[PDB]
Parts: sequence; structure tokens; C-alpha cells
Amino acid sequence: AAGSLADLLSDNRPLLKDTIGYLDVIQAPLVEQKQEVSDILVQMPQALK
Amino acid sequence: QVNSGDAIQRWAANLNTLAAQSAQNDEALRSGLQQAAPTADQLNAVFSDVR
Amino acid sequence: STQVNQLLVNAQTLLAAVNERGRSVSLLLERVSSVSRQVEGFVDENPNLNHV
Amino acid sequence: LVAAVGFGNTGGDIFERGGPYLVRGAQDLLPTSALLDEYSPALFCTIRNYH
Amino acid sequence: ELANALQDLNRVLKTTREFLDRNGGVLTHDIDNLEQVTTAILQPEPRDGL
Repeated sequence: AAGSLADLLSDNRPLLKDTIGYLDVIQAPLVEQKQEVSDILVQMPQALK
Repeated sequence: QVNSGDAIQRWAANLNTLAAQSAQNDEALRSGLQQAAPTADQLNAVFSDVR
Repeated sequence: STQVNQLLVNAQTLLAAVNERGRSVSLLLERVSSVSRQVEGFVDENPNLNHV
Repeated sequence: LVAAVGFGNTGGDIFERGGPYLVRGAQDLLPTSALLDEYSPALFCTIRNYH
Repeated sequence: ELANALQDLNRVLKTTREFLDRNGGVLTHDIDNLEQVTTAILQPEPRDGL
């Protein structure tokens, strides 16, 4: 298990770093506009019906 | 005992090497035990939360 | 003396069972040091992980 | 030692229940990951134009 | 073999302790919320709807 974890980290450290950065940049507008997201999620089912 | 003399010489040298390495890192060993006491408790708490 | 004999024979049995998996046992220390270094590097190089 | 007992048991039960699921999920994610990677350029402009 | 192993074990124990103290509550909260939303959207009727 120690070897497997060390290998996984050594292989996926840069990709996980880039994924963390891109998740940050994706989620910053989502957080800054959370009220709009909540409102449209509340609004959609009645419109769909 | 005589038939294994090369074996006992080898494990004596290996024990000497291991003991010297452990003795030169006595403080690191102490700090390792001290920090190892609660980190497993932290990990158990985290896992039991997400169990 | 009986305790000494049983001690020696059980030590032989235990050591044989342990070093049967010699390939993994010999690499135990190297693997634990490597995973320690990898975890330390992963935590060190992503200081913005908490914000994410 | 006692903390290691607790941590090992808890982590072992967690992994026993949620290891096959992760393995087969990461197996089934390969085609859809390739699919989403192929249609990367049709994402930014599509979102911008719909906006 | 042993000196580096002990030193790196000490360092990784310290790093794991700090990382857990800093991120555990938020990580567990994220896992719980993800579980709740996915279980909500994988109910029978949402399943056949999807």
C-alpha cells in the first residue's frame, strides 16, 4: 500500500495541481453568484411543468 | 552454530548498522512517536465521519 | 532450558514466515520514505487547496 | 498501538465497502473523459454565445 | 535505510496532522453534501427520469 500510494502521487501530482487550479477558477464565479444559482434551481421545476 | 557463522556475522553487522542509524536519529524517533500518538486518532475521526 | 529451546524454534518459524515475503519486506523502508516525501510534496505545492 | 488498531479497522472497513465502487467508476469514466476532452473547443464559445 | 525512513515518517506525520487540522471539517462537509445530493437525484423516479 505504501508503494502504491507513492506511485500514484508521483504520477498524478502535476495533474492534480492543475485540476485544483482549474477547479478554483471554475468555482470562483459560481460562489460569487450563488444566489442566482439557487434562484434558478428553485424556478426551473415549475417552468418545466 | 559453526555451520551458520557467516550468517551470524552478517546479521551482527546488519544489527550494528540498524542500531547506529536508529541511535543517530534518537530525537527524530522521539518526535515521531509523539506526533504518531494523536495523528492516528485524527485519521480515525475523519474516516468515522465519512464512514 | 525448555523455554530457551522453544524461544529459538519459534523465532525461527516467525522469521521464516516474515521473510517469505522478502521482496516487499526489503522495500518497506524505501516505500514508506517515498510515500512520506510524496505526501509532503503534495501538501507543500498546493497551498491554495483549502480555499478551493 | 491502540490508535493504530482503531484507525486500521475503520479505514479497512471504509475501503472494503468503497473500493470496488471507486475502481469500477474510474474504469467506466475513461470513455466519457475522452469524449469530453475531444469536445473541449465547443465549450467556451458555446457558453459565451448562449449567455 | 532507517535514518531517512524515520526522518521522513516524522515529517509526514507532522504534515498529515496539520493538513487534517486545517481541511478535515470542510472535506467531510463536502463529502456529506455530495452524498446527499447524489442520493437525492438517484432515487427511483429521478433515476428513470434521467
